[PDB]
Amino acid sequence: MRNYCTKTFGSAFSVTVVPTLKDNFSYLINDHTTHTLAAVDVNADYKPILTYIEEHLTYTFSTILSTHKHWDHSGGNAKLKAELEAMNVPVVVVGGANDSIPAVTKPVREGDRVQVGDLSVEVIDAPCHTRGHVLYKVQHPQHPNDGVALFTGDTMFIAGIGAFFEGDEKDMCRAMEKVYHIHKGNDYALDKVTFIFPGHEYTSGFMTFSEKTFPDRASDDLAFIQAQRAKYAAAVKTGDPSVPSSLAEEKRQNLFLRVADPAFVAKMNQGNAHALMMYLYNA
Ligand SMILES: [Zn+2]
Ligand SMILES: [Zn+2]
Repeated sequence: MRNYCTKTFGSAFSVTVVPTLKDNFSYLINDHTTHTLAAVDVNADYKPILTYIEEHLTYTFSTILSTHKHWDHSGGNAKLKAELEAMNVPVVVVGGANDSIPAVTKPVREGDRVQVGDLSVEVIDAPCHTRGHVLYKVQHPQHPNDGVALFTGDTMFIAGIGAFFEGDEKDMCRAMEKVYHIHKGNDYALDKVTFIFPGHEYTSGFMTFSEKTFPDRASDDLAFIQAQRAKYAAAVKTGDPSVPSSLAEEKRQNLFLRVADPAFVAKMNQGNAHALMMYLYNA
């Protein structure tokens, strides 16, 4: 009952949301300018990626990117790569250097970039959920205003964050600060065209959390959270993914991300940012 959907960035590229396993998302990046394809977070249930390519889409399927080592995000790397070299390739497997990701051929660290066709894929270190978790920031260098796809794995969900399996609240605060300030260089102009593609369909539960926990009942952010919650629920009701949200939206509806805003930390009145993250996590 879970549907695909496609978010498109101008004429430059698109990202297809591919529901996999029970509540996972894998993604297919498609560079329109070179017809180059890349897959993100390929697990044991990878055939739906292939099914999508052979209904909807000569193309070059060059890259697999894994946000983190967990099997529901890396368990299809070796198998899809094999497929893939047999039908074409050279297939590059990108993963965080410190996560020892299955089948990785391009270990990456903060600031690294890899190309997918003409698209740039910039790497952000976000250790917490796993010690080597990364985020992938994807855009077209020649079409920067067409927007950005941000693959956040299990670090950040819509209105949520991942469990701290291999780290702590300080790690998560640091990750939220990195995400919050991605576009500081352009005075956050690109926030509204930066789209968040996370690891799982956990939106419902987190949006209920945001609605209950938002501290300021006089703000229209509450009305916004309520409207967004209903919108995501309706999507999920028809089988549509709740994802993506924009970074502009997350800055309103995601209380964990808002820990990166000193004014919000003050408003919550639960101590400093670390204390606040702990409160929200616990909570
Ligand atoms: Zn995980
Ligand atoms: Zn996961």
